[PDB]
Amino acid sequence: AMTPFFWMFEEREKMFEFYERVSGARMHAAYVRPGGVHQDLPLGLMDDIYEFSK
Amino acid sequence: XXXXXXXXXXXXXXXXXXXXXXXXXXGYSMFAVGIGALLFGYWSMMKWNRERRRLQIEDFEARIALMPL
Repeated sequence: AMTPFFWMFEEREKMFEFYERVSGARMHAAYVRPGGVHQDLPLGLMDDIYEFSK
Repeated sequence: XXXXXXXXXXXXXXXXXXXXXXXXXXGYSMFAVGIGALLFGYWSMMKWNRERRRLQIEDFEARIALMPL
């Protein structure tokens, strides 16, 4: 099947915009740490999560 | 003043909603159009073959008419 791969990877590439705005690299992040969470969510992201989920 | 990430839900995006539903076709109604197209198909086709018979006999008549050939 060719279509369901490319149908979701458009949406999946939008998902790494959340990762880039919350941490340095695209995929792997040193974000979750023994001290909880390394860095707080920026002001732009919290409005984007609701916009994505809709 | 402290500024942090604010919470917003608004519509909650609707948690698990069905989108798949029956459309256009019902069941018995599709057979009325399906077999209905077949019955219309044969009746239209066989009338042309009867019109072909008008040409057919007339074509073979040319051979009988031509004896100097």
